[PDB]
Amino acid sequence: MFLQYYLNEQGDRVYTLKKFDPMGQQTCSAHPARFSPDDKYSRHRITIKKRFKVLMTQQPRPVL
Amino acid sequence: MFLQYYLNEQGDRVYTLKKFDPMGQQTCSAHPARFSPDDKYSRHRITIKKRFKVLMTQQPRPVL
Amino acid sequence: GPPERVVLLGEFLHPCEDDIVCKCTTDENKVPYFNAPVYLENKEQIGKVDEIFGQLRDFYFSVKLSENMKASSFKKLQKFYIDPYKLLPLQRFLPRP
Amino acid sequence: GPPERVVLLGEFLHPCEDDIVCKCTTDENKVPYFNAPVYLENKEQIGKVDEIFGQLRDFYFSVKLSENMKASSFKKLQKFYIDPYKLLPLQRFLPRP
Amino acid sequence: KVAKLDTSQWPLLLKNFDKLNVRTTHYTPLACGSNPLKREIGDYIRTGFINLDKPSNPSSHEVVAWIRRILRVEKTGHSGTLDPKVTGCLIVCIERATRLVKSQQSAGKEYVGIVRLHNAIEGGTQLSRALETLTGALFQRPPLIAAVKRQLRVRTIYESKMIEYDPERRLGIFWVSCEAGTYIRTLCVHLGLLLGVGGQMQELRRVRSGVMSEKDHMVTMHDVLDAQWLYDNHKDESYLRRVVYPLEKLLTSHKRLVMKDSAVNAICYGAKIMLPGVLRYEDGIEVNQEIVVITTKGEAICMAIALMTTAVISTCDHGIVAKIKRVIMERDTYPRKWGLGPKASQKKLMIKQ
Amino acid sequence: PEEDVAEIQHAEEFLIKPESKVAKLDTSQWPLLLKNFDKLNVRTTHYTPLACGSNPLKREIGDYIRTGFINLDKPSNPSSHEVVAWIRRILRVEKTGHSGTLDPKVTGCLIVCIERATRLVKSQQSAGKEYVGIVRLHNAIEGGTQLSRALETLTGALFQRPPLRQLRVRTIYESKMIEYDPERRLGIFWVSCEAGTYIRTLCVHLGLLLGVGGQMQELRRVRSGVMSEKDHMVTMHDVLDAQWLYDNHKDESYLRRVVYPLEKLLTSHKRLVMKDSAVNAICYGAKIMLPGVLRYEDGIEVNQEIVVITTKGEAICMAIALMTTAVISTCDHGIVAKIKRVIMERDTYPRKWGLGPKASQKKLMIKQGLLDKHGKPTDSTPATWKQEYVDYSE
Amino acid sequence: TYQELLVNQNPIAQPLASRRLTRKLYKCIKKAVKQKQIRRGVKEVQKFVNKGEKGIMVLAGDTLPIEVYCHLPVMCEDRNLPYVYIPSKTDLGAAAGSKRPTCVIMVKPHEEYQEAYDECLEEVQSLPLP
RNA sequence: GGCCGCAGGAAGAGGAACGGAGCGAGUCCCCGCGGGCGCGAUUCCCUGAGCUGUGGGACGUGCACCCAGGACUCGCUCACACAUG
Repeated sequence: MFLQYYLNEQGDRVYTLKKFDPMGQQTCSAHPARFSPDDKYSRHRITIKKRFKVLMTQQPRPVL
Repeated sequence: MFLQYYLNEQGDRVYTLKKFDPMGQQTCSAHPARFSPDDKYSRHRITIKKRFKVLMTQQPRPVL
Repeated sequence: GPPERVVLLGEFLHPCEDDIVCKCTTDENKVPYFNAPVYLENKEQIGKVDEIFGQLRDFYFSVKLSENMKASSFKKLQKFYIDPYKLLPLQRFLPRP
Repeated sequence: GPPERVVLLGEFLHPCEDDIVCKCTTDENKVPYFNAPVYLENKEQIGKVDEIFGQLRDFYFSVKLSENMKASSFKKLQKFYIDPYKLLPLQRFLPRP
Repeated sequence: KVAKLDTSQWPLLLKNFDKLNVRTTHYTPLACGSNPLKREIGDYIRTGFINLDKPSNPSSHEVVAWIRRILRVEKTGHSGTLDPKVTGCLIVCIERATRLVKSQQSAGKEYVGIVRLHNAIEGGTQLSRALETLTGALFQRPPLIAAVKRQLRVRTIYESKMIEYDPERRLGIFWVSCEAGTYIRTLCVHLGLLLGVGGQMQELRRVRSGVMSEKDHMVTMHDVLDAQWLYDNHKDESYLRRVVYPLEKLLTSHKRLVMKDSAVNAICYGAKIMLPGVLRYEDGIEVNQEIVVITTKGEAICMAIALMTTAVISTCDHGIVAKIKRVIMERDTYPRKWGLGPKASQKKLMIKQ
Repeated sequence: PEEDVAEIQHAEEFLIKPESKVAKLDTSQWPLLLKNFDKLNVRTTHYTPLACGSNPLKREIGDYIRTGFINLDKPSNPSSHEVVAWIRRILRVEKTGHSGTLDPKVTGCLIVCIERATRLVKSQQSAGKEYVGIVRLHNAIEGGTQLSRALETLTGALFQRPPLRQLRVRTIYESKMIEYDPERRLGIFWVSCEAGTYIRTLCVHLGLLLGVGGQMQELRRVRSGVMSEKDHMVTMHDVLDAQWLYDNHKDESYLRRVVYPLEKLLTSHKRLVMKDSAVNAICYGAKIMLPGVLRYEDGIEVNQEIVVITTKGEAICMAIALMTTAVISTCDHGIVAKIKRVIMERDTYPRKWGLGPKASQKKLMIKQGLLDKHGKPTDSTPATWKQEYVDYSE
Repeated sequence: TYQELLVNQNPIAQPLASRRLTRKLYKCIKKAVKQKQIRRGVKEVQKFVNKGEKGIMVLAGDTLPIEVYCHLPVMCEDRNLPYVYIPSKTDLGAAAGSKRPTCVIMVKPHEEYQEAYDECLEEVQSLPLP
């Protein structure tokens, strides 16, 4: 849809309409991916998120 | 109105008749602004005091 | 709820079979709505206008009293008050020009 | 029909998409009813109150105009009037003590 | 290594516990509870919530329905409705965390939306001024439902900001901080009336729900499904423990009152919080104020209403510190240890003798 | 490491461990009359708190304004009576008073008390005040040393007369020369003085004493008792704006920076913490008797003005101490203080006198006809009661 | 001197006019003083802006306390009037043809000096928000 | 400060379970919720200037959603707890 964003230097979302940020990188869509409850590709997403070290379990653990 | 002042290093008013400090800058008038009860610019004063972060609520809280 | 203000409707005459008959004394000879709430000057509802009768310029009204009220309570020439919006002008009932 | 009297509701600001936006200036900061008929001081109905918006003590309202009216007709700071019974007090919308 | 950690780095409701006022340091510990982060995965989920990033097609009641199929739980609540096409922060409370839903639903929200204007304006500053006008306590008509005309009501907008404006498409991004139950669709209509050009809310996203935001701990519906799958097929909890968080994370703003292990079960049965069982108490407890009552392991026992201030607790030696509002913890998590104390023993002894 | 801290948080067990060390409080940062609550001498800990009042700072906005004051910086056109009339109108409140009449063209500290804080106006009106004025001399002087010597001479207990009545005595505690301008013949002076000192009259006397003659050009009050111009001072604009912000944005934040609770005026006084049962008795005009004292401050002396407070830190009344600190610590019974001025409203706390052991005993004996209807002895009274019960009416 | 006057400045005194824009504004004021088009002081400027006049409102950035004139910026934004802060109070009064300092003046347009007025107006309209 | 009038009191300061919890029901509050999801066959059609391939539509078909809370009121269960130096 219309809302895009890019991250500033302290990790906050900076919302914008424009497809490119002030440093020339592409802006992400603000909205998450569309979900289906009948999705059967859980194995597949874990498989390659593990491979490229971007699964949520492999990130730095949050400070609570 | 003749009474002026400049702030000390301690934080208190040093009263003076001159229009400049020993350190060069202008002395403020000792007396507060004229007030009239018919004033209907409360919205206006708050609006810009918020913008420049000089509203009384946004300052450091006093010691009680 | 309780109205913002109330205007003089009328004064107490004799009771009649557990409701109260009242002589109407409105400014400009205005006529109340049927089932219009009747208040005392303290803005407490005593009842509702049931009947309206008599001559056009000298008319009476009965008041069907509230659950908690009794017809014995009211004194002679005690005034009653109405929400000014459920009055109507006398001109409405007078004939068309 | 036409009401017995009308009280100052508000003044004309800019039009907006074939209805008229108006700053509300009632005595005691009273708030109009939704779909309350809006009159000019001649007691002629120009429209009805559609939207009510803005801060509690400085609010606006739009007027959905009548069949025969046009939004171009009205001048700046032209006053509009309302039947005083379809106003409400501000205290109703303020929080309970 | 816990000995090296400063008390400011202790998790959840035990954070900065040394800066609470100490009534007494002595009690008898009992091997009953765990730290909320180390609850057995079943209990962890039943006392937990999800900071969800809601997708853009389904209704908010459909989303929490999907969550309760996946996790295989009976109850969920959701911190205020997002309309079907709106995305963003939706705190989904699970099971025993549904006791907190009113506190989450009543919390202050933040939104990032797009208003589309129906004609050209002078520029971005004109839209920025109309937003400043619609700050503070505003009139808003609640929409019609089942042909039931709800009356005009008041809702506060704390702050507003005009982030960007595009004169080509007549689109404007706005950020709004506001009270719960504020209609942002209605705000965009009013913003259009105030400008004179007209307008509609093109798009919306909720960026904050009280304590939780999109900045940290937020997860998508795929993570929820994916984490459950990993637990079902490989018996790995790791992913679920990053999706679900314990309900204590929702209560970190509240003033705390730490209780002895003896008192815990009594309070779960519906006893009033008495002063002899208080170990520690926070500065700034006021009368009739909602406080969280916790164990020495940092578990939330109940939401309580304080009948003594901080200063009053310091002076007294007995009596009702607080009454229960809602009990969070189950009965018999801790054992029954009431009636054993000196004055309570003396009472029972002197009745018998 | 941030990540190392995060790893320990999930791995290792946390517990508020048991200890044998004595529990020591720090009440040095507690607000207003609860500051250093720990340092008060404790008579007893045993009582039943009532949960009726509030901590003064955290009263609801209605009650907060009604029990509060403003350290106002008075503007230079209106009279002092007109200023408090504006504040009464702005805040939508019934009664208002002030800490000393400033003349229309004088500015500075004006402690505007609101509603139930107006019970303190006599104490604030009698408090010592500081001024900064400009004396304009009619003829030239040799130097600023001469004008300083005139101020040195008028330091002390002085004769004074009002402006356009009887001769009056007014002490000026300290006086000082800030600066002098020979061109325009203006001299800034600062004076600390008692209440009701006429500074117009002082400027005339400075003129006569020098020989050149003089008058007051302008004046500003920098202190009014406890409050000063660097202590939470606020303007008429702030008062209007803070009320407006509360009306239109439902935001109390600004009002709570403008208005302060009356307890802030009483922070200098020695404290006597009463039991919650005794509070409403004192509000109805009872004697402050020993059974209801929980805590009492160090260095209370006889005939000293003390503030009597609740356990929540509310001021009940200003009172005159009849017992010393040492006497309160050792005695069995008696009157600790008598009321000077009741601050707190009646029925803030509930009505809980005559429920005690010794009070109930006296009520029983009146019912039995062992004492008279007015609680006085008879011939039939036991010698135990007649000897022990020291009736304070006497 | 212009850079030295930034030390004396007020918390709310933005957008501040540049050294060159300050020079252009003084000369537009002096021309308007000769034709008697300006309005000086808070009392007059507040009255005329409320009454319905339009022009450029020049504010003084050395004014203290701010409560004397801090309502005026929003009075302009309600009616879409351009405003700008210049560095000094004393210079504004000298340019306005006064021997005392002044905190605010409003310059109205005139056929005599539209070229200088247009250079100031367009540059003041172009000023960035703080 | 002093004097007069009216009103409230004529006060010794009590109470180490008071009088609670968890469920269920009825009634209010909350309450913009036919739409959402999947598969099939003529690649099922479609880069529409129509949103849209990170999705839009047609026809078959199935599927799961429309609560959870709070307040009041009348039940059932568990307690009636001052927290063991």
